[PDB]
Amino acid sequence: KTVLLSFLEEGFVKRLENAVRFGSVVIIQDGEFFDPIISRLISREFNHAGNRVTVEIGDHEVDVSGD
Amino acid sequence: RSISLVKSLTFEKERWLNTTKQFSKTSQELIGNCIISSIYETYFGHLNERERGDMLVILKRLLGKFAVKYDVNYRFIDYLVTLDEKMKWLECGLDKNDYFLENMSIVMNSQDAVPFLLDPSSHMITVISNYYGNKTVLLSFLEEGFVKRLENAVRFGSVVIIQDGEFFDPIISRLISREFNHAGNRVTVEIGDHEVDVSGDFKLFIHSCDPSGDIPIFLRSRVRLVHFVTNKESIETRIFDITLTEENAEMQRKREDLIKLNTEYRLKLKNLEKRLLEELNNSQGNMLENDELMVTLNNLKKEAMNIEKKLSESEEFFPQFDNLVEEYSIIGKH
Amino acid sequence: TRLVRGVYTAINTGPRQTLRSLIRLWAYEAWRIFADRLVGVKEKNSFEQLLYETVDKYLPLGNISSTSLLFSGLLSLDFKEVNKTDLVNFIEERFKTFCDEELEVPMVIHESMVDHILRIDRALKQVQGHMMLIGASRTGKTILTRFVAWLNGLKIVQPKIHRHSNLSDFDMILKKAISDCSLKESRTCLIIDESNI
Amino acid sequence: TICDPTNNKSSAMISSPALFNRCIINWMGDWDTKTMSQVANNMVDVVPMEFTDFIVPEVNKELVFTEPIQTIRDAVVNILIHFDRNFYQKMKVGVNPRSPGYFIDGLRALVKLVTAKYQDLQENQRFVNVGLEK
Amino acid sequence: VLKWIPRNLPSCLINVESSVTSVKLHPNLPIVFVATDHGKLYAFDLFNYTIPLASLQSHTKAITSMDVLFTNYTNKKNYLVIVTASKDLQIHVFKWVSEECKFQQIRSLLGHEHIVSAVKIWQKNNDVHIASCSRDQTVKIWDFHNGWSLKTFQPHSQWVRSIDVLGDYIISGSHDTTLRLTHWPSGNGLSVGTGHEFPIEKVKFIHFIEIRFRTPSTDRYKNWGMQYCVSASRDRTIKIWEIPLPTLAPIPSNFRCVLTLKGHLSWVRDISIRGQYLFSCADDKSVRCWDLNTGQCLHVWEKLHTGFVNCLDLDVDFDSNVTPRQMMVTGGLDCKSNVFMR
Amino acid sequence: VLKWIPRNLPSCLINVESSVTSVKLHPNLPIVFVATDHGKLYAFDLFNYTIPLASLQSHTKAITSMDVLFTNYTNSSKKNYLVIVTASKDLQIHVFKWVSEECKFQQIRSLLGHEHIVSAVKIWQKNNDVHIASCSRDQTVKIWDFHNGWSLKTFQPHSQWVRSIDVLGDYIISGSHDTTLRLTHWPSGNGLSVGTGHEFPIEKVKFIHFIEDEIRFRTPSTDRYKNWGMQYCVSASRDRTIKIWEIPLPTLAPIPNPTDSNFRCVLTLKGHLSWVRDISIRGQYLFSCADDKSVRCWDLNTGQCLHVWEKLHTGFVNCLDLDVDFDSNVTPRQMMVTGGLDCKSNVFMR
Ligand SMILES: Nc1ncnc2c1ncn2[C@@H]1O[C@H](COP(=O)(O)OP(=O)(O)O)[C@@H](O)[C@H]1O
Repeated sequence: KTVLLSFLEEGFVKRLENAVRFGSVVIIQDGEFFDPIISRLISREFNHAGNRVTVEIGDHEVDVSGD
Repeated sequence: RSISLVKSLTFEKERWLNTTKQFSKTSQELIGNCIISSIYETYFGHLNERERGDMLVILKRLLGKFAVKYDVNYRFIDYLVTLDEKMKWLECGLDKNDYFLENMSIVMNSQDAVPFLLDPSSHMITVISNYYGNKTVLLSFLEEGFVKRLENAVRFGSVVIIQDGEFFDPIISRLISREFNHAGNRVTVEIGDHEVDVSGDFKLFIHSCDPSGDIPIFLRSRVRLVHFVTNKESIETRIFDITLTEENAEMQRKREDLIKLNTEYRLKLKNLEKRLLEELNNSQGNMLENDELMVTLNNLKKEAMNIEKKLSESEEFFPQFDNLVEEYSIIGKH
Repeated sequence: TRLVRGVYTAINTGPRQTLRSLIRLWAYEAWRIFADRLVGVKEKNSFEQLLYETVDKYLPLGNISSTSLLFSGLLSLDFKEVNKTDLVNFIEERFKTFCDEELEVPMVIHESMVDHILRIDRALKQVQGHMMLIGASRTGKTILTRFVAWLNGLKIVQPKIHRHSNLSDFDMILKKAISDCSLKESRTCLIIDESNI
Repeated sequence: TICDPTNNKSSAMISSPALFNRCIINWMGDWDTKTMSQVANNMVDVVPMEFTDFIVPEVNKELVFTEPIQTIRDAVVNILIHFDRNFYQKMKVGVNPRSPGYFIDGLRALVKLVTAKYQDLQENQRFVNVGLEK
Repeated sequence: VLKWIPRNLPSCLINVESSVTSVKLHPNLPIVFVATDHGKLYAFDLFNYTIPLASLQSHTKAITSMDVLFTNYTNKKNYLVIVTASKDLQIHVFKWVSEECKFQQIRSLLGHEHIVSAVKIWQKNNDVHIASCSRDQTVKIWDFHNGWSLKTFQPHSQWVRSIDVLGDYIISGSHDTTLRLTHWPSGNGLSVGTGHEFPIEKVKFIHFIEIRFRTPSTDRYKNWGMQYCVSASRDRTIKIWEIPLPTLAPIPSNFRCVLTLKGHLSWVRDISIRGQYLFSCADDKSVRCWDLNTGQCLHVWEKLHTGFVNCLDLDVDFDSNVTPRQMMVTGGLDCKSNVFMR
Repeated sequence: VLKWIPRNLPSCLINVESSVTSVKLHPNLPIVFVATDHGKLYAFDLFNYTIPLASLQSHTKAITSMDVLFTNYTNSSKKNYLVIVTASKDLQIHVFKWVSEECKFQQIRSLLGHEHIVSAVKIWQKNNDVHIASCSRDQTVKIWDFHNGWSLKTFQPHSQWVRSIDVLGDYIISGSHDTTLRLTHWPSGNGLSVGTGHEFPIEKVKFIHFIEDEIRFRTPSTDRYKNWGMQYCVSASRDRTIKIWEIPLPTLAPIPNPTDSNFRCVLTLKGHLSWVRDISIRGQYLFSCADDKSVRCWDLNTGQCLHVWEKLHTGFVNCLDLDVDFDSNVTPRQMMVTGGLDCKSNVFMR
């Protein structure tokens, strides 16, 4: 359940969204090319929407599984 | 310990021996009793007492011709109806008449067919509502908003009674025939103009208070029509109850209390005997080896003695009520 | 003129014929044309006796009773006699599939249903074939019709006629069915029950 | 589909030449004795009925709608068919089509009831035996 | 395939509520049927064997024996018939419906006046028969389809403990030390024999197969169809007998012991022959295998049960409709059924 | 090797407890996997078949389809293993490992997400990626990731519910309860073309894979089709008919072609007496079976029957399996397995 992404490849956003939604352990390679599009994960600024916890990434809101 | 317990249980030994000796007759008469009961449920819903007697004579003649034994002392109520059902039904407001009790058991044991109840007095609406207590919906074929409320009742599983059944609307046909789509892990029914989930706890009753009405063929051939109408003995019982409550209320209260308490005592004693036999069955060893079982059976026998003593003592007063009842048979007859 | 056309169709889509099989086919079509309308048992017996007498008079064969002539196109490619056991087994399997896919009905299979299903199939393989089923309630009319229509790939249309409705709704339903039959090439079996009049 | 051919609307539907001269009239009628016999033989096939002694009853051929009676099931089927016929005859439903609804429902109810009561019989006998042995 | 001996340890252990009184192996599927001493019958799948596939309370007293036959109709679908005889003086006949994992009762056979001790079922053409014997000393034959008796006879003064069926003949082993061959469709006794010291627990035909005791030594026995049988009793001894040839009902003439097998410490409870080997068990908590050609014990399963072993099951090797699978089953007092696979 | 036709009789008869819903041959070992109507999966040895090698009650309703794949990870330092995928009427798909050293079904995981019975499931492997696709009575086609165990793609190709899917490269061709096939590009989920011409619901549809050899319908006709990777497909229906279709070529995600959006039926096969239940192509031969107790061997060059196994089963024939002759990782063995309604399967060998 370990996913290897990169800031230097295409399809990054969707695969990270799925990993967030299902709770996999993600490693993003080539960290020197950090993309601020995932800023809300680094700062962990989540919306505690009642019984759920969500994060705004890319252009929409994605459920955080918590694992 | 062992000798005392076996001496106490000798009564149950005798009863058990008699039961197993009667096993042969009991097995011989089973098929005939089942035939009689099934026919009685299927055909006798809309017949009067005389017609039921005639049909039972005919059926017994057929059983005789084709060499099928049956209980010559067969009674529908005694064969199918138990104490718990009787007590609960009477508590719900059912009349004490045998005819009403038979109709109640037939309509309550309609597991597959939608029951159609004919009650000119609408008594059975009250009885059913008391039986289910709550979550009971009263619709009508003669009012607006019927379809939506029935849809919701289906979806959530309430017990629905539709009044004025003579105005049956075929828009609910798929419920009467119970033609459901078993959609994988769900069961749905097409009603009105769309598909509605069946919760599975939903139950439907149709009621009419217009005798000699008009039930169309489609509904008539697919429902278990049961008549709930008064007879001689119901009228006489009600007349006597009015006479007694007007003349002498204390005997009324004593009579009702004695009857109720004796019936409860009988139920308790029956269940206690059942518990005794079950406990002796699952001993996991010899009775001497299991001291807890010995103590349990002794305690059960003590409870049985207490219950039977209470019933026997309470019964001693009833002939007074028998004479008091005989006092007013003139009013009954007239 | 119906009998003529029937015989034609049976010969045209059938296997190689023998005189015996040809005559048996003629008797089968005679049953379908003339005898299906008879009500009592005595009339059916008289018709069977009449078939025997006519054959002896003009066509001098085995048993040609109503249940001895089971011609079908369900079990094969041509239209020919079939074994009772094979047809019963095939109908049972297809009926289980029909229950699974369309509607669960725990109905028992017997010989009369097989005769009736065969004649309904015969009727629904005709050009402009229409039939009117008369018999007691809960004898399997509607469900058997639906099953046959499912076997032949027809869309089943049952008008939702109910209380507080009138000729406007019935006209709309008929118009929709007509439009679908014509413009969408939708093969349709339209079931009209007497309670809907 | 017509259920009551004697009703006014059904009589109009049948006698009207617009429908009469085009449709194939298929007289379903009602179930005969052979169909009832076959249906009953299917229904009671799974009921554990053969658990007692049975003596072949001496009856006339006109009273038997099945093969010659050998088993209890044959007698039960014949009894049920005879009772349905007598019910319709004595209730005097005229010449109406004999709906088989009652027969079917009675068959299902009999299957269920016999199953349940035979189970109760066997369990009670087993418990009595165990008690006496103990 | 036949030259196969089970390993020392069972592949599968099955626990039941109480003592196992009889076990039979489903003739075509990996299913084992277990009849216990409380009147119940279980069906277990050998690959899912913890919770039974089916659990039936059929009788009210202990089951004493059972037999299984898979029908071979020449026209009508085939199915498995299970016949269960108990101390209730009743023989219940069931159909196994693999599609619902249930025991569908077909009927019951009545008529014996005491505990039924053995049953046997066989088929001729499309006719199926059920034979049995009980403590009332009577041996009775029922027609499966009809549901009532066909024939009755009494072969012994003492009551018959076990029977076997081949062709149209039955050897019945008595509660006495004697055994008797009778002609099935007439009741005419044909041969008698003794040699045991105590009541006979088992007796069965030895069928000819393509071995010392499984081929006819003369054309007379080839025409008759059988020459040898085997029995065992409470004298701890297994005895293999030659069957005398009658006046070819046949008219009578004693059984001749041709080989005696010993080794058990207690009563012999089961006999089963697979190819070249005789498998048996005793009331000494052991199973054992003798060679049928030389009459020596080849292998011993000690302490297979903590109680006594009541029954064995091995496949028939003398029937074209039976696959001789390499699987053997044992069951005994201690509420255990041991299944040896491969 | 590819010229082999089975003998007129089975090499062995394998008995099971109830109706056989599907069969699959183990791609390397002489083992056959059989799934039945009660939710049970079985593994049998083909030389000692009298006792099952193993069995497992995984689902609770009938298994509707089974597919199997033997992995081939590219030097990923992982042990390769047979993955057995089954789908049932329980609205579930179960994914198992075959543990050959123990001869058992080891469950890997389960996939959820359908609202009705699953009518087909397929598994295929790319460079170092394994995918599981399914279609079900809810009218949707869903593709899950094998390793991750959750849905990758969803799309709805038909207005009626989908009965059979086959996958080739990045395309899915789906037959439905409707009479029309549809070809869709699965990565983007954009429908490309439809094939009309059947009268009754579709039972099977399969791509026709090119063979490096010449065969009438297993070779491209143009450079465009050769480069595309597909020229023809085959489908079978309940109208007693098997049709060989010529696939239209979209503009190369692929763009639907405004003027070539329809399939062209190039050949029709008739001769079965009932519903056609399975089809399989080996070499130049098309093997199929029907609900008429029979199997047929067709010559793909002329569209005729070459051989017929009549009364092979006492009931309907439900499933066929042959090996893959268009994959370098699969040996085209002289093996066939048929399984059917009569609680039997027949295995033809050598
Ligand atoms: N052959 C049969 N076996 C068992 N039940 C039947 C049979 N035919 C009809 N029924 C009963 O009748 C009903 C189905 O017939 P249906 O088509 O509804 O008749 P109709 O709609 O013409 O009144 C069901 O309730 C079914 O139980």
